[PDB]
Amino acid sequence: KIPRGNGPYSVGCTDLMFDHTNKGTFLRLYYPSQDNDRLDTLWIPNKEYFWGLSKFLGTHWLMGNILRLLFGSMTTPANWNSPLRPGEKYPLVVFSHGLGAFRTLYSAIGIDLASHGFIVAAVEHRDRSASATYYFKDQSAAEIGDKSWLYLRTLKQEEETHIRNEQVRQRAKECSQALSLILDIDHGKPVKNALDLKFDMEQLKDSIDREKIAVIGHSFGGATVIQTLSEDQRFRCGIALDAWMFPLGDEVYSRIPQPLFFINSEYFQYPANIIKMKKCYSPDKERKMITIRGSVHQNFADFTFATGKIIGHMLKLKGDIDSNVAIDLSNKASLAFLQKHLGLHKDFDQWDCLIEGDDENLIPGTNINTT
Ligand SMILES: Cc1ccccc1-c1cc(Nc2nc(CCCO)cs2)ccc1C
Ligand SMILES: [Cl-]
Repeated sequence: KIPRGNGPYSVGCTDLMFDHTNKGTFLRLYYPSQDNDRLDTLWIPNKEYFWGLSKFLGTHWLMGNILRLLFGSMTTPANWNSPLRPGEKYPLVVFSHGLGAFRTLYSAIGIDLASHGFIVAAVEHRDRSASATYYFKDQSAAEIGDKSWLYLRTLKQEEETHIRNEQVRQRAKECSQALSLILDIDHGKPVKNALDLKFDMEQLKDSIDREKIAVIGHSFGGATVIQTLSEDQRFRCGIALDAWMFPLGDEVYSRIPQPLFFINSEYFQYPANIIKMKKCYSPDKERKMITIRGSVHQNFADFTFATGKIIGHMLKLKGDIDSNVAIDLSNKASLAFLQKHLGLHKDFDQWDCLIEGDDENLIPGTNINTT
């Protein structure tokens, strides 16, 4: 089980694709919902995601079919296509997934944010960093639902620097484009979803607190946080969850005016990576860093909830820390940081001490020694 959110709001979920092409926006939306009696949301909704995941794990695409047999009916606790909870403007989070991931794999995070009164737009990237993604070749294809699938690209060592950077720059553009789509839907623009889903986008009219915008992301998505902030001042702060800093160009480091929070795992980080995070620091800028004790890179994504403790530890899906314990720390510290830098009038300042790494299961800053 992926945990239910800790906040007071029921959670709805839907998907949005606009336009239908490979240059359009594809996102999974988590939102405060009016109703709580809908079907739960299918976690990995298409066989081709399992094929993609199998390719990313270095197994045969038929191991994909075994993963599909085991996980293909798994849900996540969000009311599928539930009506939006009316009568309130909600702050917006744009969320960026890691390498080998896709839009649906960070629901523990998206559901928790939505339960505290956020709308969350978890983008699916078309940069070939997703395990799989899909789109439609043209209008005819979209209509009949003839999907074109795009699978993860494996790089030669010589391609690494250049292609990771083209990818992080495409990802930032995709974050900005997803922001503009939501803001236009808030500002009442008719949008025909390329997906035929029983969720009317007209509900999102006048629903966004249009200045309370953040960008959050894990791993490759954590670098996407930083690139997005440097290029799009509409994002007011960012939270990088175990950021993988390698994709970033030398230029970006001095170019991030917004508050930025690094939440790291204990076991993923390494000097080269930490050195890059410290390059984002400047005396005029707001920066925070915490490390979750006993945690691994996978503690921020949903696979940490998908198996039991023994298999979980073996597959490096789980750390020494309890997965619910770890995500609560990262989600609660994130809420307090967002309240502070978005100027929210909620009770998220009850977790201010977590921003400073003041908890038995937090390390202030980093455990990693650099020079
Ligand atoms: C547990 C599970 C359920 C359904 C499909 C696959 C798995 C699985 C997943 C991993 N790990 C992965 N990590 C990523 C990147 C995430 C973002 O960093 C993609 S697959 C390892 C082993 C298994 C069986
Ligand atoms: Cl790790």
